[PDB]
Order: sequence, then C-alpha cells, then structure tokens
Amino acid sequence: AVVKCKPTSPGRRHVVKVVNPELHKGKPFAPLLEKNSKSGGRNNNGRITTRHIGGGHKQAYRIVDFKRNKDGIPAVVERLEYDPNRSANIALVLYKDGERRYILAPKGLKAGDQIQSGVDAAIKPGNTLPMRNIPVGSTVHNVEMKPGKGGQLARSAGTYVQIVARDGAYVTLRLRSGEMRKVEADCRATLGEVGNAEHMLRVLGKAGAARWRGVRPTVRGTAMNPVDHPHGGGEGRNFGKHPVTPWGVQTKGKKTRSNKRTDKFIVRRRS
Amino acid sequence: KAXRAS
Amino acid sequence: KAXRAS
Amino acid sequence: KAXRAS
Amino acid sequence: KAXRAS
Amino acid sequence: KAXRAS
Amino acid sequence: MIREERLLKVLRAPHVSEKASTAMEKSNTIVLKVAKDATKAEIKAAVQKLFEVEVEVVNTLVVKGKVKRHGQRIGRRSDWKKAYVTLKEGQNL
Amino acid sequence: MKRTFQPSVLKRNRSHGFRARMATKNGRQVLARRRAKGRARLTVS
RNA sequence: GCUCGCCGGAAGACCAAGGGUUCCUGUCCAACGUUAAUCGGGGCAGGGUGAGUCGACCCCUAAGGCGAGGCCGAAAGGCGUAGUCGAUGGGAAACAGGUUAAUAUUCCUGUACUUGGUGUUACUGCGAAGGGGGGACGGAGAAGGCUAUGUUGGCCGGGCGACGGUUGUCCCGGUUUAAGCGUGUAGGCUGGUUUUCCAGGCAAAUCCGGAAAAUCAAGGCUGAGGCGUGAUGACGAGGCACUACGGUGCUGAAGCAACAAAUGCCCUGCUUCCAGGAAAAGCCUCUAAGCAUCAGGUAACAUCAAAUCGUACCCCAAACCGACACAGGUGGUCAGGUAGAGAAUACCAAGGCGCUUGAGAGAACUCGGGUGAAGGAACUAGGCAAAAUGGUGCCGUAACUUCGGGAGAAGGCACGCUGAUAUGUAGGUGAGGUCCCUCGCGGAUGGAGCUGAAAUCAGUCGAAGAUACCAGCUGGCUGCAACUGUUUAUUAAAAACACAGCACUGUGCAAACACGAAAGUGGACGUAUACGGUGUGACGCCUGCCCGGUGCCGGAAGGUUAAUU
RNA sequence: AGGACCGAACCGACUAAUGUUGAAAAAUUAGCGGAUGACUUGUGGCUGGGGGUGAAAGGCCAAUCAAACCGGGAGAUAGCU
Ligand SMILES: [K+]
Ligand SMILES: [K+]
Ligand SMILES: [K+]
Ligand SMILES: [K+]
Ligand SMILES: [K+]
Ligand SMILES: [K+]
Ligand SMILES: [K+]
Ligand SMILES: [K+]
Ligand SMILES: [K+]
Ligand SMILES: [K+]
Ligand SMILES: [K+]
Ligand SMILES: [K+]
Ligand SMILES: [K+]
Ligand SMILES: [K+]
Ligand SMILES: [K+]
Ligand SMILES: [K+]
Ligand SMILES: [K+]
Ligand SMILES: [Mg+2]
Ligand SMILES: [Mg+2]
Ligand SMILES: [Mg+2]
Ligand SMILES: [Mg+2]
Ligand SMILES: [Mg+2]
Ligand SMILES: [Mg+2]
Ligand SMILES: [Mg+2]
Ligand SMILES: [Mg+2]
Ligand SMILES: [Mg+2]
Ligand SMILES: [Mg+2]
Ligand SMILES: [Mg+2]
Ligand SMILES: [Mg+2]
Ligand SMILES: [Mg+2]
Ligand SMILES: [Mg+2]
Ligand SMILES: [Mg+2]
Ligand SMILES: [Mg+2]
Ligand SMILES: [Mg+2]
Ligand SMILES: [Mg+2]
Ligand SMILES: [Mg+2]
Ligand SMILES: [Mg+2]
Ligand SMILES: [Mg+2]
Ligand SMILES: [Mg+2]
Ligand SMILES: [Mg+2]
Ligand SMILES: [Mg+2]
Ligand SMILES: [Mg+2]
Ligand SMILES: [Mg+2]
Ligand SMILES: [Mg+2]
Ligand SMILES: [Mg+2]
Ligand SMILES: [Mg+2]
Ligand SMILES: [Mg+2]
Ligand SMILES: [Mg+2]
Ligand SMILES: [Mg+2]
Ligand SMILES: [Mg+2]
Ligand SMILES: [Mg+2]
Ligand SMILES: [Mg+2]
Ligand SMILES: [Mg+2]
Ligand SMILES: [Mg+2]
Ligand SMILES: [Mg+2]
Ligand SMILES: [Mg+2]
Ligand SMILES: [Mg+2]
Ligand SMILES: [Mg+2]
Ligand SMILES: [Mg+2]
Ligand SMILES: [Mg+2]
Ligand SMILES: [Mg+2]
Ligand SMILES: [Mg+2]
Ligand SMILES: [Mg+2]
Ligand SMILES: [Mg+2]
Ligand SMILES: [Mg+2]
Ligand SMILES: [Mg+2]
Ligand SMILES: [Mg+2]
Ligand SMILES: [Mg+2]
Ligand SMILES: [Mg+2]
Ligand SMILES: [Mg+2]
Repeated sequence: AVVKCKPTSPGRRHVVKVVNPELHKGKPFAPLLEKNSKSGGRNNNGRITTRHIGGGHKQAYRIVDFKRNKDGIPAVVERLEYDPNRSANIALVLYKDGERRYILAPKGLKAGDQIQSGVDAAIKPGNTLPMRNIPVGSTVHNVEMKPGKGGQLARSAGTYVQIVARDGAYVTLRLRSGEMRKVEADCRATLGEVGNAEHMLRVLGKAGAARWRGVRPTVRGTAMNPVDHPHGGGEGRNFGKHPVTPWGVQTKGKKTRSNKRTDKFIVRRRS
Repeated sequence: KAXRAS
Repeated sequence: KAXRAS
Repeated sequence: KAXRAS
Repeated sequence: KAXRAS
Repeated sequence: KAXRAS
Repeated sequence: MIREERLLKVLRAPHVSEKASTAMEKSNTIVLKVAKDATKAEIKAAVQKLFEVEVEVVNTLVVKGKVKRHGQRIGRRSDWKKAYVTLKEGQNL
Repeated sequence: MKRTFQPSVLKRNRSHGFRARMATKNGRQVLARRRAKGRARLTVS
C-alpha cells in the first residue's frame, strides 16, 4: 500500500511510503548473503568518478539467481523479502531437491506459488523459458541479452518487456525505454512483470531520506565559480551559455550513444 | 568479476 | 588468503 | 518525585 | 521539578 | 641462546 | 639441557640494592644482572648449575638505561636485564 | 585550539619510516640523498 | 601544625594516545623557575618497572596495502590473480587480602582457572586445502526482573560535652569480604523422538537442506541475580604495647535486616520500524583421498610447559599538541551525600587544590560588578548593552492553518511551615505465621515492618514561600527563504549552498559518463520504476507569445569540400 | 513515530564587552544555535597540485592557496627603485 505520513513534523509532511505487509519481517537467508563494498563513487585510483555517491545505510548483498538455469525442477516461493540492493523485491524459492535461491519477485507471485524454469515450463508468471518457447505478445522480465549470461533487461520494480515479434534466430523486444531491440531467441526471459510497481509512488519527503540511500547533494554548475564548472560565474544569477556537463559537453539534447558494435541489434531507438 | 565472493 | 580484501 | 510538595 | 508535564 | 659469535 | 658455555655467560653480576637485600631476607630471592638475551629457562639453569641452589622460579625485567650528560654532551647508558631468582625454601645463598 | 601536529607513531612510521622509503624508487632516492649529505638520522624510524 | 578559602560529572580517580625517567631517595642552588627559594618536573648521584591468566607478540580477518605468475605501459612504472599483510573488530585462562621510599590482577598469603606437550589406563572410526553449522552483527522503543550503590533501622564499640540543655525518640564511628566451585531461578528462544527416502550442498557424507511416515505431547537450548561454599579465613571501629614522633609490632567487637535504586546486568533479549543492519578464524559437525589389530579419536590420571617484549611516571595536563611551568586543544573509564526531573545547579564527601612576585595605598581613568530619586528609549544607525521574563500544577488561550499546528499563544490563580483527616493516607514493598504443597529459588492467604505522593480542612510566620543557584520576555504588521540542515578554519551564517518535489535531456548495458597513454576501475555486483548531466526548488494556483539569432535534434536531393589518385 | 519539542554532556559560533607588544598568531566572559541526526566522535585507510576534495565560500589540501610545500632550471628577467 502507498501510505501518506501525517504532517507531525515538516520533514514528514510530504513523505509517501510504500508499505508491503507481505515482505518477510525477519532476517534474510544467510547462505545467499555476501558483503557489499561501498565506493563513495571512487574507483581504484581513489578518485571520484561518479559524483553524488556516499554514505547511506550498510547493506548485505543477496545473491539473486538471474540465470534461472535450474531447469526441470519445480520450486515453491517460501517468502517475499526486502532487498536493499534493488528496487524490486526478491522471493526466496525452495527447489524440490532442497536447494534455496532468490529470484526477482514478479508481480502477483506469493508464498506457496510454484515456479519452474526450462523449455517445457508452463507459460505462467515466475516461470523462465527461452524466448523461442514464449508466445509472441507475452510480457516478460529478467530478459537475457546473450544465451546463458543471465537476465539483464527489465529487472527494476514494475518493469517488463513485450515480445513483439519472432523472426528466425532473433526475437524483437519492446523495452521499457520504448526502444525496439533484437535479442537471440535462445535467450531466457521470466514471464510477467517485475513486482513492486508502487516503488515509483514513494516520496522521500526530506533531504535525509536521500542521504539514507547513499545519495550526496548535487551542486548546480551555475552556483560555482568559472574555475569549477563551465556554468560557474556571474555577479548575481547569470547564465548566458549552452548548458553543458562539468566537462563541457552539451547536456540538453546532444546524443552520446556511440556503439557501432551493437547498432545491428537496435531496430528502433526510444525517440 | 571481484572482492566480495567474486 | 582471497576475493573478499583477502 | 515532584514539584507539586514533592 | 518531573513525571507529571514535567 | 649463541647466535651472536656464540 | 643448555650448554655450560652458554650458562657461564648468562649471569653477569649480583644486583646490590635495598630492594635486592629485602628480596633475599623476606622472599629468598636473589637479584641478578643477566645477559640482555638471557631467557628465564637459561637463568634458572645457570643459577642451579653455578651457584648450586634449587631455583623455584625466575622473574625478569629489562631496565632501560638512563640518558645522562657528561660535560654538556648527551649520552645514554645501556639497557640491562634484571632477574629476580626465587630459590626453593631452605636453599640459602 | 587543535594544532597541525597530532602525533601517532604508527602513522609516522607508515608515512615516513624506513620501509615506506624503501618501498618506492623515489623513497630510495630520499635515502640516497640523506646518506650523501651524511645525515645521522636517515628517517623518522 | 591549627585555622581559612576553592573544586568536587572535577580542579577527584584510573587509562589510551603522546611523551620518555619527568617516578623514589639523597644531595646541590650557578643557570632554569617571570620574585625569594632551604623548594622543584632544575643540576648531580644512587635506586625503582618482577606476569601461563593484564597488554603486546600470537591465530583471524575489515577498509585498504603489497603482490609470484599475469595483463598493461617509451623507460620509470600502472593494475591485478594466487598469495600475503593490515585493527579501530573476532579468538584460552585470576581473584581477594597483604606488602615497597618508589612495582604489583606481575611480589607474598590464601583460594583458583586456561591451553598445549609427553607418559600411562580404558574405550574407540580416524582422517581436509573440501561440505554444513556457528561465530554473525541495524535504529528506535517498552517493560519486568536484578545488582552496583545509597538511606534508615538493628547490632557492636566509643561518648555524656568549653555556653542554657543533653541517660536519650541523644551524639560519633564501624557494620567489609572476591574470583572460582556448586545450585538453577526471574526472564528469553525452540515442539521433541525414531524410521524410510531424495534432480541440492562441485566428490562424498552418518552432517546440513528437502520429502514422507510413525509417535509423544513434552523435552531441549539460553539465563541476570539470589542462595551455598570459598571463609574456624581475610578485613575490621578501636584499644594496647612501641616510638628514630615519620611511623612500626600486637590485639580485635559487631559484621544483620528493611527500604530505595541506576544510564550497569538479564538483553547479541523482547516489541516495532525501514534506511534492511562486516569479514575471517577459533569452535562444533560431516565425510574425501588415505590409514587401517596402527596411527588417530575420546575420557581419566600423572607430569611437564606457557617463551619473548611492555609494565616506573604524567596523561583535560607544568610531563601530550600549542616556541613558554601558555586562561587554548586532547578519546575512553569510574559516578558518593543533601536539595533537584537531572550527568543542570547550589552546598558538601572521598580526594585534590589556593593557580611561583609580594607589601601598602584607597586619586583620575580603565576593567568586572552592585544599588539608584524623578522620568522611562527622550539614547542610538539600531533598545547595542542592560533591565526584564523565567518553575510546577491547574484554569484559559485569537487571527490564520497544509488541520499537524499556531500554543508555553496571550492571560490568570495556587505555592512556605504546622496540625488534623491518617500519631503516615492512596499507592509501592512485604516478614513471621497459617494453609495446600510436581514438599521448594514453589503457590495461597496474611498483614508486622519499611517506603510514601496527592487532596481537603484548620492554623501560623515574614515585605516577600517557584524566596538562593537555577529558570521562556510577550504581542502586532511586513520583505526573503518552504522547512531540519550547509558555508567563507581566522572580519560575511545570509536572502547564499543544499534540500524533498518538479522538468528537460542523455543512457539498451562492454550503458551514458568519469578516472586512466593503457590494462583496468568507478557507474553497479545496478539495468530505463535504473543511472548520469542540467536547470528549478516544499506546497497551492499556475507557467502565456516568439524557432529570426546561437545551440541541439532530424534530413540530405543539390552546391562547396581533405588525404588519396 | 519524528532531519518533532525543552534542555546538560557533545557539536557549533549569532551578539556584546574585553583582549589587540594578548593568557591566546582567533581566545576569554556573559548571553546564543543544534542536541536520535543530512548528528557527533576515536582508531586506521584512500584521493596529490592545473591535481585532489568542496550541501560551492575560490572554501579547504599541515598557522601557506585564483594553483601547496621542498629542491632544482637559477645569478629567470627587472627600459624600475
Ligand atoms: K542543487
Ligand atoms: K552562472
Ligand atoms: K578547487
Ligand atoms: K553567480
Ligand atoms: K558573485
Ligand atoms: K621575593
Ligand atoms: K604473556
Ligand atoms: K612474541
Ligand atoms: K554543651
Ligand atoms: K574470573
Ligand atoms: K559466590
Ligand atoms: K606496573
Ligand atoms: K598514556
Ligand atoms: K520575519
Ligand atoms: K545562522
Ligand atoms: K533555431
Ligand atoms: K600547482
Ligand atoms: Mg548525480
Ligand atoms: Mg528495495
Ligand atoms: Mg548497491
Ligand atoms: Mg536534484
Ligand atoms: Mg559563489
Ligand atoms: Mg571555464
Ligand atoms: Mg543581474
Ligand atoms: Mg543577459
Ligand atoms: Mg611468579
Ligand atoms: Mg615481564
Ligand atoms: Mg632528567
Ligand atoms: Mg618528584
Ligand atoms: Mg630565581
Ligand atoms: Mg629532578
Ligand atoms: Mg597491486
Ligand atoms: Mg594475517
Ligand atoms: Mg584491536
Ligand atoms: Mg605508583
Ligand atoms: Mg543491593
Ligand atoms: Mg553546659
Ligand atoms: Mg542514554
Ligand atoms: Mg603504573
Ligand atoms: Mg604558573
Ligand atoms: Mg595549560
Ligand atoms: Mg572533549
Ligand atoms: Mg556542575
Ligand atoms: Mg577602586
Ligand atoms: Mg543593576
Ligand atoms: Mg532610576
Ligand atoms: Mg524609582
Ligand atoms: Mg513605564
Ligand atoms: Mg529616538
Ligand atoms: Mg537623538
Ligand atoms: Mg540585547
Ligand atoms: Mg541581564
Ligand atoms: Mg520592503
Ligand atoms: Mg532557510
Ligand atoms: Mg537552521
Ligand atoms: Mg569568517
Ligand atoms: Mg561570523
Ligand atoms: Mg564495467
Ligand atoms: Mg534557485
Ligand atoms: Mg516560459
Ligand atoms: Mg530535533
Ligand atoms: Mg564550521
Ligand atoms: Mg560561550
Ligand atoms: Mg529549534
Ligand atoms: Mg535543544
Ligand atoms: Mg566570488
Ligand atoms: Mg591553512
Ligand atoms: Mg600558475
Ligand atoms: Mg637559465
Ligand atoms: Mg635575481
């Protein structure tokens, strides 16, 4: 449920929380946990390479099964869990042989539901098949881009891909961006949408809530001195130049895709 | 791949 | 010793 | 207590 | 002074 | 004991 | 078994002081200056061989040498090891 | 007021000690220069 | 030495860091010490630091560092795999009393505990670089049970008062005791037990995970405190005997209860929330290859071992960082009494100090304060400064509002002490007894004793009862910024920055983008409900016209146009 | 519950006076703001100079910052004093 906080303090007035009562209140499944490495957006040279990253809550990494390659063996959803590492929720699934895994929780999937991967799996949400075996027009998520590599497309909360056509070795996919892209038909996809579609209706409500997520403040280029940013300078609020990145590239319309290797696969750009 | 474990 | 960092 | 006295 | 408020 | 030389 | 050549090098001098005198009279403990690299086991072995007394236990400490001045020229005395060697009751050096 | 020198022997030795100097060619050049000058104390060590 | 004053959540005590002999004793007073100095953190000499259990070393890892090969780079080098380092984190064990001029959980006394090596006795599936378990984790909140600790009584010892009174409902002091071992309690967690089987845990597994039966309705795990023992001991007010007036030696009473009570312990708990909360080893368990009347395991006993280095002293400071014996700076720990909500504040205890020039005098003027006739902002750029307000309980409280607020709005009344209700009430705690008793760390009744608000009525003192310290000034109109935050270390704290929210735009993942001659790395162990860039800046109502210019996006027929030929 | 409220520790630095060859190369005193958080703090680590880092003041990067410090080119050059 999407819940508005009452304005008992000014930092609470605008808060809108997504409260899912079905998520496991307890601890995550410890065999599928690893540590994360907080970067502060710094690379191995120790330099900030992505600005505005730092702090926020400590997070354990849940090993999610994006490959969904345990074919033939049914699994039962034990519980839905909060995952701090991503927008989607995850589902702890128990395979009939005793193996536990995490998957991305699809929309609708709940504790007790049966899932299965493979060529012969039923067309139902949470099942994973090669897109060769998924009907054209189907809604899918966690879509592989190379066979056996693991799902890379439509993993964020509420996202999905439409299989719009199948022609030979390739399917054509309508991505959430609006891009039409070809992928090999041998690539796997999970049926249904990624759950937690209410994610986008959250309102952080205060500066501190972004800080909890490890987002540090954005300083506007125009608030700086010329030495620091192309936009810097001026007696009072001045601008008078084409908007650019801190490194001087135009930042209002200029296209930056340059990948001749993958151009072949793009049927139609998002435009 | 990667210091986390890969 | 090792991909965790040791 | 309690400022009322205690 | 307290429990009562103070 | 002597590693100094004895 | 430590070699006798080693044992003949480890004990350097009896340490003369009020504390050492009190140690011997009250607690049956001789205080020795010992080689800086002397272990408790070597000091025990040496005292038993050379003084011919039963040793109960050796306690050891390193005395850090004092910084001193000789005609407004700064110097430091050497560090040295002190051993409190507790003899078994009734040995009497 | 907190002044600039806040001593830590560990940080001193890690920053400027003999082994830190020996770890790089530029640090070994420091030691070469200080030996050539005839410094009594080559490093903070 | 007596008195006085000051600190006492410190100006006491113990440490880490840092320093390094500053420690203790003797001796000296040139210099050092903002004065003198017989004194000193000064000179000189001598002394002083005692560990299986405290810490380091050590085993284990984090960030990160280094990094055989390797990948990359004119060279230098960069990155990184196995590795290997790296605590600020995980990993065995000791307490009380006594003692030195100066060390003590280290010495001594008493009483313990841990790990490992040998040897022996008995019983034995052992075996890891592998599997599994465990270690192993957040914020907030709430309550119960406790203890530290305090207070009072009882007890024991001493007292009978410099001035009225003081054999009592009187005064002073003491009333302390550990780890360990035994017991298992308030509380917390979890169904147990066997059998059969299995696409998982790289192989295997008797382990873990899974499935199905049977069967029992209870077991198990955890756990403060208490109690017992430790302890016929130790300690002990004091007295006595010595005194080289510093202190030695001896002797030793009571040593209980009730009540109050932590921020400590049960509690790595419980409840709840979202921002979803290290790792690795020790440890436990499983087997592999291998070993197979052995090795090895297990338990019992004996025996040996536990090295090395630190340990003095200062440590909110005269010993560290500040050139100084410098109003500065510096992390952790301990937490007495009366009043108090309190770690505020006042006064005190333990303990520590009076700040290393003094003596006079009692001008102007300066500094820090106190009081002020009448007036009361007339001062001034400006009420700057000062003065004022200030507590608790209750009554009461406007516009406006996003319905939370505004609000402690405003304003008002009561307030000490004594007695009574009731020689101390409601409440809290709870003995002996009596009664059941899975006959006990149990339940039921029982109220002694202890603690103890609040109210009302009646009195009573003062000018004044929130009497000190402590402790909101209030209201009205308006600019700006929604808000909490952030900032020019050292003249600017703001209307500036940020901010949630909004929009545009890029980005299909080997993402855009960024750091990198590169390899790589960040972005992200993310994947368009995502990520980067830009502008705007909560929310409400909204956001009009212009694409000529400059960008950007798309087009590409035609004109012009590079190397090349 | 809360970037909630009052208020110590703790963090800060709005006003005034003092001090300005200071007790102090930025403090003291009286008031002042935050005080469960976008908090604060110990230990260690990483980022390096046209470089870092910056809730952005050209702030900060060892009392130094519109380009640190040290050494070197170096006796730069100085139609100026
Ligand atoms: K901004
Ligand atoms: K500008
Ligand atoms: K800068
Ligand atoms: K500007
Ligand atoms: K400006
Ligand atoms: K004098
Ligand atoms: K040791
Ligand atoms: K060692
Ligand atoms: K009297
Ligand atoms: K113990
Ligand atoms: K006991
Ligand atoms: K010591
Ligand atoms: K220290
Ligand atoms: K205003
Ligand atoms: K301000
Ligand atoms: K245009
Ligand atoms: K520079
Ligand atoms: Mg950003
Ligand atoms: Mg999530
Ligand atoms: Mg992440
Ligand atoms: Mg923004
Ligand atoms: Mg500016
Ligand atoms: Mg520019
Ligand atoms: Mg203008
Ligand atoms: Mg203009
Ligand atoms: Mg001993
Ligand atoms: Mg020692
Ligand atoms: Mg000296
Ligand atoms: Mg002294
Ligand atoms: Mg003098
Ligand atoms: Mg001296
Ligand atoms: Mg490397
Ligand atoms: Mg190691
Ligand atoms: Mg450590
Ligand atoms: Mg001492
Ligand atoms: Mg008690
Ligand atoms: Mg009299
Ligand atoms: Mg607290
Ligand atoms: Mg000491
Ligand atoms: Mg002084
Ligand atoms: Mg000082
Ligand atoms: Mg402090
Ligand atoms: Mg106080
Ligand atoms: Mg005067
Ligand atoms: Mg006055
Ligand atoms: Mg007047
Ligand atoms: Mg008057
Ligand atoms: Mg008036
Ligand atoms: Mg006027
Ligand atoms: Mg005037
Ligand atoms: Mg004022
Ligand atoms: Mg005043
Ligand atoms: Mg105006
Ligand atoms: Mg503001
Ligand atoms: Mg503010
Ligand atoms: Mg300033
Ligand atoms: Mg200012
Ligand atoms: Mg990448
Ligand atoms: Mg703006
Ligand atoms: Mg417009
Ligand atoms: Mg607050
Ligand atoms: Mg500041
Ligand atoms: Mg102040
Ligand atoms: Mg406020
Ligand atoms: Mg406050
Ligand atoms: Mg400017
Ligand atoms: Mg500076
Ligand atoms: Mg320059
Ligand atoms: Mg030249
Ligand atoms: Mg010149």
